[PDB]
Amino acid sequence: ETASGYIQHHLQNLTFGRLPNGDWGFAHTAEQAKEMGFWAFHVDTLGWSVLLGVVFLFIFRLAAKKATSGQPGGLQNFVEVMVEFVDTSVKDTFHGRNPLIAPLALTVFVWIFLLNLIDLVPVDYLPMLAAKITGDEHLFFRAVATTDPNATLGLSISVFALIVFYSIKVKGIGGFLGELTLHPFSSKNIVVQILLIPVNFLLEFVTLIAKPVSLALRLFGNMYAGELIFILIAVMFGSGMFLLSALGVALNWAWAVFHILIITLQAFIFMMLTIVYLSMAHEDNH
Amino acid sequence: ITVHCDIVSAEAEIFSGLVEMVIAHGALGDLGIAPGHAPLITDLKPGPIRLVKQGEQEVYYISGGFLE
Amino acid sequence: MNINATLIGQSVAFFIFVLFCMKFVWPPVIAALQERQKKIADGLDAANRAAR
Amino acid sequence: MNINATLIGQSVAFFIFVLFCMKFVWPPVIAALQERQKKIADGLDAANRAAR
Amino acid sequence: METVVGLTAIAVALLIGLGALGTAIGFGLLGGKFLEGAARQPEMVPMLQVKMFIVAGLLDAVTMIGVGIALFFTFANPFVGQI
Amino acid sequence: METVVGLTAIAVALLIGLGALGTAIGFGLLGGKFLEGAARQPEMVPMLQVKMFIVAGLLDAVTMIGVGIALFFTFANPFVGQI
Amino acid sequence: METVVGLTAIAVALLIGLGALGTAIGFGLLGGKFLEGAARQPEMVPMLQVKMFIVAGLLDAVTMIGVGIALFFTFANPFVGQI
Amino acid sequence: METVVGLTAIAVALLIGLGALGTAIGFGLLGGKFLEGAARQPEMVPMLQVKMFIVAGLLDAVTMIGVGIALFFTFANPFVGQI
Amino acid sequence: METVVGLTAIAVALLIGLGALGTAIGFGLLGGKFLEGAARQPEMVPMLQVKMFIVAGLLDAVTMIGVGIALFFTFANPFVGQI
Amino acid sequence: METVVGLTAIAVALLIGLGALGTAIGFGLLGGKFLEGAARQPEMVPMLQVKMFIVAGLLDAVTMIGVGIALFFTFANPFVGQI
Amino acid sequence: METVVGLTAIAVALLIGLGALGTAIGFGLLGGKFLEGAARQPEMVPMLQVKMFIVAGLLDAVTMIGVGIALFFTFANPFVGQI
Amino acid sequence: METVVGLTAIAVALLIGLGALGTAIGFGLLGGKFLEGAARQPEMVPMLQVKMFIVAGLLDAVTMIGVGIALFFTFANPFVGQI
Amino acid sequence: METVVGLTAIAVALLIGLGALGTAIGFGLLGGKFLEGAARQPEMVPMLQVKMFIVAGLLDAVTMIGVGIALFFTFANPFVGQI
Amino acid sequence: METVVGLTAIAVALLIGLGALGTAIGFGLLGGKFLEGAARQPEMVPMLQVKMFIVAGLLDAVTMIGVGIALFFTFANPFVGQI
Repeated sequence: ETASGYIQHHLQNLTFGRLPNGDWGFAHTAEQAKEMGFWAFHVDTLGWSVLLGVVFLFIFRLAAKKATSGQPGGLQNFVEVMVEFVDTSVKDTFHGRNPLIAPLALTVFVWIFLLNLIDLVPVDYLPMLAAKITGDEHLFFRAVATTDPNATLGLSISVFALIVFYSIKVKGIGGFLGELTLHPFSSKNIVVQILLIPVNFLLEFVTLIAKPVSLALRLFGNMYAGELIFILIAVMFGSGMFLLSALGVALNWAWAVFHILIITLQAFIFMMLTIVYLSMAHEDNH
Repeated sequence: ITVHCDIVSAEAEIFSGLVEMVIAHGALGDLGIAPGHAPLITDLKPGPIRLVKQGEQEVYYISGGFLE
Repeated sequence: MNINATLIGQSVAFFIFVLFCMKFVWPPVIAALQERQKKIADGLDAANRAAR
Repeated sequence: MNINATLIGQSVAFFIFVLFCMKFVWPPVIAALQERQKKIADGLDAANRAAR
Repeated sequence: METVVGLTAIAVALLIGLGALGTAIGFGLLGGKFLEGAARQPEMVPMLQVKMFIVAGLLDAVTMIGVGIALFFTFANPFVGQI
Repeated sequence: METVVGLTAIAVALLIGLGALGTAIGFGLLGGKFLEGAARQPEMVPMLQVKMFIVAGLLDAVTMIGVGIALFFTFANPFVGQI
Repeated sequence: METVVGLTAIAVALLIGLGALGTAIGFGLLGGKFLEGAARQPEMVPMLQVKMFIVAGLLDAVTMIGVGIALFFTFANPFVGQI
Repeated sequence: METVVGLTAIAVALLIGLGALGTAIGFGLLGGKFLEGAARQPEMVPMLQVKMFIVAGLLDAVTMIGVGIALFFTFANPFVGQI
Repeated sequence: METVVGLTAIAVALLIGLGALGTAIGFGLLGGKFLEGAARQPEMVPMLQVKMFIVAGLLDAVTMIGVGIALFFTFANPFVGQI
Repeated sequence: METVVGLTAIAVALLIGLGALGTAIGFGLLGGKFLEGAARQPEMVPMLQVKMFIVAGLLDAVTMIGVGIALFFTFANPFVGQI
Repeated sequence: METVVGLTAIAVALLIGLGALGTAIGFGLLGGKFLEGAARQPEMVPMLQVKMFIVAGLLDAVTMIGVGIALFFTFANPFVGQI
Repeated sequence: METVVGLTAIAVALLIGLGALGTAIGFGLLGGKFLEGAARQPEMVPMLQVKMFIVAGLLDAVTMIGVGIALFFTFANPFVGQI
Repeated sequence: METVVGLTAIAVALLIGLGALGTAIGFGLLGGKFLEGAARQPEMVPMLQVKMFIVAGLLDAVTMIGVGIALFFTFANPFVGQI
Repeated sequence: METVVGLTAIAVALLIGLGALGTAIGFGLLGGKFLEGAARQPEMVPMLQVKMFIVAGLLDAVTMIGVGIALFFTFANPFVGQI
């Protein structure tokens, strides 16, 4: 197998959706997408993103059934260290009394943590099960769920809808447009404020829209770069060359220690911004 | 050639005369002061202050203070 | 479709899992923190109470 | 042949890495996990002595 | 077609290379002041850490747009087809 | 013409790339001094946050014109019709 | 002709792009010193705000000339008639 | 085809070179403040060292996206597929 | 005179754009120190302002001749008469 | 072929030259702070020297990837084969 | 000789442009240190302003040589005579 | 063949020129703190001298590779044999 | 000959222009520390002024070699002789 | 010979330039700290001057190799001999 041949199959997602004649069929090429509407689903991505989501709630079902409220057992001690660290991380960020933020923070952090933890397994192993079950050697298939920009966008766009909703709900359409046009720059007279209303609109609308976009693309960028750098080091062995395969051992041994930072930081950034952004939608920041 | 140096404590004088170079331990780093230096006020570390007299050496242990 | 097909599935799933966990999974475990902390606090109070 | 040797290159790297990791990198984590359990037990015993 | 396709590779390298340069220097400046503030007044730390991540939302905002348009040019070139 | 659209891609990369480079470094310097002020005086943080945004709008003022002109050149090229 | 029109797109990218780069770094340096001065004496901030606006005008003076000439080259190109 | 292949080599060089340049300067700025904080408070060293690694993950973000895309363009090519 | 007229557009862009970059950075450095001084003691502001304008005249001196010859290249081009 | 071979020589110069530039400036910034700490606290030098080498490993990380790719291109060549 | 003419416009743009860039940054650094001393010791201003003019002569020396050569190449081009 | 040989001369200029630029700025930053430390601790200068030379080995490491590759291209050009 | 001649004008602009840029920033850095130090020691100004000139000769040493070689290339061009 | 001789003039300008730029900025950074040391502690000046010259040897080391190679490419030519 050539280095380009090894890489070329692994970069495509499994898509099923609406063909021009009806709601049935799988897509085979990138070009085919231009006639197609909004109505399709990535079959590989939905299975993998949901699987670890069920596992997080399953660990809570396993843990809640055996809570001692006293001396912790050997297994639950390790779970308490992880829970104590997450609770400490939330406490070192959130000081309010909102009931939605804490279960959201625990859910988001632990889900991203489990989805990131599986990045250590070989890229070629997981696709083969789906291919054999489908009976198709040409089946496109990507296992890692956080390395799709749609996963990070689904999380940031839905949180942004709550932020914008609470802001419009308590301040009204007239007040919301006032915030978007009479701040941060203001004046005691109308003739000077009218020259500032387009500048204020250009600043507040752009900065408001930049929050969900930067969250989704920053988190996607860091995670995609994480899987892509590990995949490229794996290609040294994948090349079939004697010298490059012999050389890879030294680099791989040095490189393996790095993943704990990605697991810790990427889950933490979504939490840190979510607590702040939902808190600033009920008060005047100007 | 020299500046008028005076080492003092709340109880009595420690030194008084003319010196060429003064080495003292400042709270954010050591100082090497000579005649004509612009005004300087600084908090001193507990340690030895070294004085130079026309090119002999003295050492005194101090529990902290201020150099002006 | 190459990339755009996942935009609708994840939005519904996230909002459901957060509200479901908030009502049927999260509350039963966090109550234990108020309890565990009180087990020690009652022990510390007992020491001051016995001496008094 | 060279194709089979590519799996050997991965295998020797993984085995020495797993050995080095579990024998020298991992032991401090085992110690940190069990020592916390010990401090919790010692704390609960001191609270139980005061109660009696 | 060749000059459009070849110059697009360079346009993609510039869109992302300049963003990589700016954010690495920018976070070196923002991050260096976080470590000094946290050493000078150690009790402020949890407030400082959340304030740093809020400012980090401004530091790369225009940069993520540059990376997003560079990815668009790489896989769905808009210039090719404009004759 | 292929030369004009290929150079337009380069023009767009310069417009967005230099603005990305400048804003990332510019916010590294403003946000580094806001964290220094917040660490020195936590009581001033509410007023300093408002004044950081007065100047945040001034960093982005010209770079926002650059990304606006770049998107115009990518989706409605005004040079192809000049012959 | 194609080369004079294609090189005009690059001229416009340099005029707005270099202005965007200088202005973003310049206000990063001036604004960071406005937050450090506001923390030093909160009672004089109304005076420091107006004093910064008079230097903001000097900082952008050549950058606003640059974007004015760039928009002129974009909509009323003076070079395609020198041929 | 030779122009697309030739310009891809320079695209790769710019994409890795600007990433290396920004990374080396960024860690020089961040690491320099870590050594100063360590010298001010010797007892805070383990807390500061952990905070330095947390900042390093944001500083080194877009640089790895660039290194990944650049290495991808050497062993695979999305531009040559467009003829 | 296709090449001469097209390279003149690039010459003008460098003269105004590279000058605008320098003055925006220069006034960020000079203006920041003027605000620092105004914040140090407000009673000296009338004196410090006159000293800032004296320095501003030295800072802008080569840039004002740069935009002067740039406008001399856009109107009354001197290179198209050297053929 | 000559273009692919000629442009890869410049790609190698960019990879090593930009890496050399960044690493030299990065160690000037890190090293200046290390000597400052050594003059401030001479008894802490054995510990601070180890903290400096921990940062030196991060500072050169992307630079050594770039130097490795450059030597691959200078001796072997992945582009010539692509024709 | 159609290639020499017009290409010398790039030479004069670099001679005046790089000179303007360096002189504007150089006076920002020199001027900032003059105002910093002046705001702390107004008694020294008459002496320090004279010291500033001594440095100004050395700071601009090579910039004025570049400006002179650029004007010479604009009105009495020596390269055209070399055919 | 003239393009391979001619582009090699520029590759050599970039290898040595960017290395000279980086090391001259890098030693200005490193050496400045060595003198600052020596003025504050003149009796610690033999210790500070050994610590400066240890950093000088890391600072100049990649530049020594660049100048070695540059000399190799001038006396035993590897690209001329690839065409 | 026309290409050699045109490129020698650009060589002269780079050779003088990069020197004008470095010398202006170098004296901005050197002269500002001289004005801060003169105000620190009004009694030592006669000595500090002489020490500034000791560095000024090292700072301009390579810049004057560049200006000398550039004046030689414009009035007695050695490349015109194919040597 | 036209291309190789023309690009050698550019190579010589980029070898003396960049090196002149780095050396001028580097002595501005090194010399500023020497004057800071001479104004903090006027009695160590004779020793500080010797320690400054030890660093000046490291600062110009690569710049002198680049200047040596530039003169070698001017009065001799290793490229013209390769055809």
